Amino acid sequence: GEIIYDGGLSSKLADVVDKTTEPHNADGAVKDGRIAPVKLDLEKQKLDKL
Amino acid sequence: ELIKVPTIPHNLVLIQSDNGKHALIKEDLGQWPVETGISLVNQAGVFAVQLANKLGIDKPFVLDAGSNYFTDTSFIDTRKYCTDGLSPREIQKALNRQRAYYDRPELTISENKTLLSQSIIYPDADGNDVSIIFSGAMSHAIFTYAQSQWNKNIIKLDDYIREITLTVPKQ
Amino acid sequence: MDVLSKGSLKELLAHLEKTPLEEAISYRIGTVPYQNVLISRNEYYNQLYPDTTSLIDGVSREGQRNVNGLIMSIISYVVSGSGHYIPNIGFMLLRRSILDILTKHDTGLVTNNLNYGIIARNLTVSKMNCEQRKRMLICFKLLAYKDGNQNDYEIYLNQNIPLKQIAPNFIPGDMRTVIHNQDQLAIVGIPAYRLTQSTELSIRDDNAKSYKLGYVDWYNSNSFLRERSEFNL
Amino acid sequence: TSGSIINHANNLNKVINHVFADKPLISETMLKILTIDGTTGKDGYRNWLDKLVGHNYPVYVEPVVNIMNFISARFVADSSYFGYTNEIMIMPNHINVPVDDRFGFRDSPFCTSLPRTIMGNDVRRISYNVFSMMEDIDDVISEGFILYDAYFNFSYDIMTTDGVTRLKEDILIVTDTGNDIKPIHFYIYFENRNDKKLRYESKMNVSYRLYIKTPACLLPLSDYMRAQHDYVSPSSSRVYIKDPAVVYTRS
Amino acid sequence: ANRATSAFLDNPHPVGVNYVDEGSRQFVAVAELLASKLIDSSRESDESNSDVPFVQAYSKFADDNPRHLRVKTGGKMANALTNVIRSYYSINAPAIVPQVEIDRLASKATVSGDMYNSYAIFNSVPIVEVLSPARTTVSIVGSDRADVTMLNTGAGAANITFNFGQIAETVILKGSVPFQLARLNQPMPAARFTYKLRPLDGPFIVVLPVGNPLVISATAATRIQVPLAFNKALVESGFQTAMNDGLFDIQNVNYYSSFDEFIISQYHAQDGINRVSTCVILGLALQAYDQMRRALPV
Amino acid sequence: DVPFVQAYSKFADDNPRHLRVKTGGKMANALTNVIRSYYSINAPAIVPQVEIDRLASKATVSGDMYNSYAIFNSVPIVEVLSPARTTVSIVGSDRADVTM
Amino acid sequence: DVPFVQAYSKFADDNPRHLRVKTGGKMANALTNVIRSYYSINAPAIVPQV
Amino acid sequence: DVPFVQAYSKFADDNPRHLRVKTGGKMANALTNVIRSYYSINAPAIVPQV
Amino acid sequence: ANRATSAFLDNPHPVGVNYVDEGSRQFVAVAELLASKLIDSSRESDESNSDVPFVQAYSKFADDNPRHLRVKTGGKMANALTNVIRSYYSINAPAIVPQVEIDRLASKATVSGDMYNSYAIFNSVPIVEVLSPARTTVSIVGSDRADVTMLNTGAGAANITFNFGQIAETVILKGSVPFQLARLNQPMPAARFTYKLRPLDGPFIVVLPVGNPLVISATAATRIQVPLAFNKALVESGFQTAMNDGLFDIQNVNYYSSFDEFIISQYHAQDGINRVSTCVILGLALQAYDQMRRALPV
Repeated sequence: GEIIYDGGLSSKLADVVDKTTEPHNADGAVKDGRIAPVKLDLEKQKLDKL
Repeated sequence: ELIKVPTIPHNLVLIQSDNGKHALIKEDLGQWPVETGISLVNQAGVFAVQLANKLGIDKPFVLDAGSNYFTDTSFIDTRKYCTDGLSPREIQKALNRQRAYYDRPELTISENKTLLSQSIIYPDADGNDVSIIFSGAMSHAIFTYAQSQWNKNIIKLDDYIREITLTVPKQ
Repeated sequence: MDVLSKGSLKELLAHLEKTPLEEAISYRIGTVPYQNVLISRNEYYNQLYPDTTSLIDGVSREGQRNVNGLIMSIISYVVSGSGHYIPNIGFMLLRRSILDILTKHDTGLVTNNLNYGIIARNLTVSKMNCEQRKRMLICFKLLAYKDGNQNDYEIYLNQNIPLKQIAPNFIPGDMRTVIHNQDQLAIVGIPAYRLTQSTELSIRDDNAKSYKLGYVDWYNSNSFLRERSEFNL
Repeated sequence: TSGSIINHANNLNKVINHVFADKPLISETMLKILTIDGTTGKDGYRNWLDKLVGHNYPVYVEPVVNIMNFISARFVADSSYFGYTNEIMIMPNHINVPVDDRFGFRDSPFCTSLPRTIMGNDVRRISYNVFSMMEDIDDVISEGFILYDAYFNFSYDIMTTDGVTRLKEDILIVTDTGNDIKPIHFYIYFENRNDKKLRYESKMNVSYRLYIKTPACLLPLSDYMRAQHDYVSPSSSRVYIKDPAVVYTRS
Repeated sequence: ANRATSAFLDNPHPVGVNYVDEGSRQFVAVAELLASKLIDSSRESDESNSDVPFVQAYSKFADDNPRHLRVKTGGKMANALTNVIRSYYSINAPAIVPQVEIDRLASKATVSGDMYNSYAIFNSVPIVEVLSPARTTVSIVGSDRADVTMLNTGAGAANITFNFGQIAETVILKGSVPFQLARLNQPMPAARFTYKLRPLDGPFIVVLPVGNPLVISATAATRIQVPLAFNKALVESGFQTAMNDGLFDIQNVNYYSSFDEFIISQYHAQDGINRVSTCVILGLALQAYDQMRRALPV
Repeated sequence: DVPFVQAYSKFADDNPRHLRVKTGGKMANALTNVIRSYYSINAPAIVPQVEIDRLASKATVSGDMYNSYAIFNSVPIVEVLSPARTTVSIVGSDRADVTM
Repeated sequence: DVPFVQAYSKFADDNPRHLRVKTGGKMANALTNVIRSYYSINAPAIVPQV
Repeated sequence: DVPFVQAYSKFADDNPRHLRVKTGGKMANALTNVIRSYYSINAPAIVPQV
Repeated sequence: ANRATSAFLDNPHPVGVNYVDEGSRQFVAVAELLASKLIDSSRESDESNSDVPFVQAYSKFADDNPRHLRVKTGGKMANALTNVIRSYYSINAPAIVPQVEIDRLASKATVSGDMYNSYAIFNSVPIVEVLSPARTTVSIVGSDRADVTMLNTGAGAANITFNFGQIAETVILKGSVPFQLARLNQPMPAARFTYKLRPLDGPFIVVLPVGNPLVISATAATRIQVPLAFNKALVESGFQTAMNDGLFDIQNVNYYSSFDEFIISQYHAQDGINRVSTCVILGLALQAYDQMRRALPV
């Protein structure tokens, strides 16, 4: 017989990144107008620039 | 100087299904990105100026849509039919397609005449021309408010002279 | 800690299916409930703080040997996290799941004589929050529908108007009701960051606070320690 | 305080850089007065703006300022006209929610109002910040929730044919840093009820659905009389004078 | 002394206490809006010789497509609307409709659900008490226009005390012959045909001469806050239909000729303000009932 | 709320505000005082003619007051003359009952 | 009215409307219900923890 | 006056004229006569069926 | 029978009928706003070492730059505000400031003239009448807290009727010893220390046993619509300053201990609603008077 329903394109609720991500603000449907998080070089084991 | 706007900036569009069962009227005023975490009022100020330029109300203006009309062929009908806004013929075409889907008879002559005469221009007591057209709600509200604001600075010549008589030197 | 973490009716019912009755019964001798006591709360007051002990505290208490005691022990585990000391129940009964006790006749337990008003009073329903009360009403409905006492459960709800507003919207024996249920039953969850390591005045509030603060640590480390003993069984 | 002085100094420089960029806001006549002592135009304006902070000088409100405040007020008040909303709802497909059936859309993503109660229980509301930091997001999505405390930009396309109404992208993205909502774009189709293929695809190939309040720009064709509006144009007898001065030069 | 009181003010029965929440109020407003569209589509179908306008309106109202060889009752909305009217009238009437059904039906259209935006004028005249001496006889007839017939059989003139309550705003008194009326501790004026009075001012004294009976006609106006969609003509028609269809008949309830009498009597009872708030929701429900029942006679 | 804002702005000549009571503006004041003048000759005529003319320019309607008719139900019993030894009582306006 | 709109939106999670009564939103209902619960043990105490 | 003219023409089957009285046409006469016939069985049925 | 009544409720004098228009209400609102900034500018000036914040505030208020060797009265605004307070108190006080002057001062700030947006709670106890039998002594003392001392020297128990009016929303009755109280024609309950009553319910009957006297302490709460800027602490201070400055001294007026007694007394008069509207405008003017006079003592 004629095929009425044979699978199809399936929507996914969420995607999951398999790579480690740097901290970030929202850049999707919600866009954050504030400055991106500031990355500071702290907790240095050996002395430098002092 | 003053700008004479010839046409009313309606923003209406007509979307209808292929079978004609469903039809809708949508007012397209654009899409404006909004950022969270900061004040919305300050962002709305930037978009207000851009919106005003789109509607053509940023600079002082007076509407000049009085002459945009035509007269029907019938001898009884002496009304002036406005050409601004969404065309009543577009709604009539959309409505007839809807009736075709439901197998209802098409719009009669009496019903057609009432629909085709919805958009009109008529004079008022003060000599101004009033245009009744199909247009978006926010487009109508913003455009008419800007009209009242610019009209505050439009005065008769004799009123202007009386305000500047004391500064005119004798020589 | 696991039972208090469930936030939906279908999660809670699933947990009760896999949990034996042994986990709802404590082997610690505990203390007799309904006792007016003075406790020390030095973060707030220099003097001793009056309070009363109850079965729905987080600490195990002595329980009666009747069927009423076993049902009260089950409900206390659901609403408070700990059971009561009922000794020598039986190996066969303790192996059965909690849901089997509540919803199945093969267990060999008779619960037709239970009075829902008396059980609620013994559990201090007046001191229970909305989430705890909804969990208790779930256990009552399961027991009522097993015994053919559906009418008694409805009449009991009519007498207690505040309990009627928060009654769970599920009919035992119907899978559709469980699927579409939208109740929130999570006593303990991942805390909002605003929560601090501070004591609370009441016995119930402090014990509930202890479960909340220790949930994050339990969530990360429970799987490995459970597996370290589960394998090679 | 040092924080106030540092904040003021940085903000003052940012404003000055922006006003002098492109076509300067202030005219060359003012710059001549400010530069008469040898200072630069940027420096002279920065000092004068600094003294003006806290002024009690009355400023007459102009017609263009009134117009902008009106459009700004409507932008905040009526957000659906301009493509953003304050609340969105993510719900599983097996949960039935009331929707706007006026337009005949298949699986309409528009609700007349976001429901207060579903199946006799109030719908949970989570702020966007809390949802971003949630690590138990998998348990939450099973029940359904409302996202608020943020502005959600959305777009939609209305297709004349029939098809499965869906979103362009996945609803959410999970990262080790946080959770976020992907850009929203609805593909909306009109519905033919007696179509078994599309009915089955909607229920089985779609698991979660995203709902927003129905945009106020949409209007059914039956209510075309609500689009009638009045515009008044001044009389055509009026003549406008470009030079209204009332005197001539003697010679 | 003899005391006479209006009949419709005697023994108001308690009103129901269910379906007064925000969601329930939205349901009644949605039902009123949808019922108005049902009766507009019925007229349009008759004038257009096509059943398409009615089918669309009934499907939204009843949640099912109209079908021949079926009763066309009105669906689940009709049952919910009928049951909430029963609950509002009496506290003894059971509440049958679950809150889930109410909430689902309230989502059909967007309404404010606020029942205190506007006001309405109600014309029932409250005569709480009329105190008369021994020799005189006083009879009170009527609710919309109250006629008080007084006759003096004693030797001299008598003083009749009139109490109109404190809720009514304005009371207008007209007599068959000119009569004397003044407030407590106020001089008595010359005889006039008509008086305009504020019930809040206080008890009023009428001098009754010995000669002939005097009939005083009383009219009153009372302001009650109602939703903007309130229409007194539709509400009064719905009230009579509700009584005829027998959904007001329960044990231990008073009966009234009009919705005006019902709402005024509850106002003058204890906790009148809270009672009137419930009666307003019943009035809007009765307005929806009248429109839907006239569109679909069952 | 755009339809209500536009309608109130035309009626009241001012934009509605959230924290201010919507009173109707100048049109409400003019209508209230004009109603007062019609009832009694003793009431003053406060509203100027300029305000009335300006408010009349907001819409285009003829001021004709005689193009239709209405039916009023009051019963005008001017006098009832009765002989001696008879009693006549007139009660009511919409429906007049005469007991003799 | 711009300062009031921001304050109401934060308190009530919805913009003020001219044709809708200003009630304070869900925060007002929750504040009212907890006040009832504090007074007496016989009060319903129906506000959810979420 | 166009909308009133078209409505009157439909009702009266005649174009309005400034120097003629607007009685209402044949429909007005027929409607008056049927009203008379309904009230009493003695009233004649003047209006023909055509 | 003996009748006892509260002293502050007796004979309220007529209030003024001027300066109640929209332009006059704006002037009072402007005066309160600009006077508040005057009191705040004084604190900010002291925190720093510059008189600039005060100079700006005084210049706006007084339309004149402050100068040394001058009293700093407050300008025309201070004079106009003083005269309108006199006019509000009594209908006998003349209306001096012209409407043109009021309008000119109202244009200094853009504020709404609405005076009924918010509400406030007033705690004066309106004991209208206490009716007692022949052999009983009844004494009423106090306004904020009313203590009624009753002693029965008769053979049997006596019934005493309490009438609290119809304006107060709640009345709390506390007794020295537990007592019995019930509504008219109602059974008496068991003896209780405290009672919560709604005065609209009706007159109440208290059983007075033979023996030691029974003292009942009454506290009331009435809500009155006021502007949002209303502050009870500032209004009461201005009322005392107004009486001390001798601008309430007019022939044939009644004097009160506080503004709260003044407003409750007017509410219980004949045209209570209309009288209270004028008094609320007087309250805001007094609030502006207090702030202005504390910054500029003359």
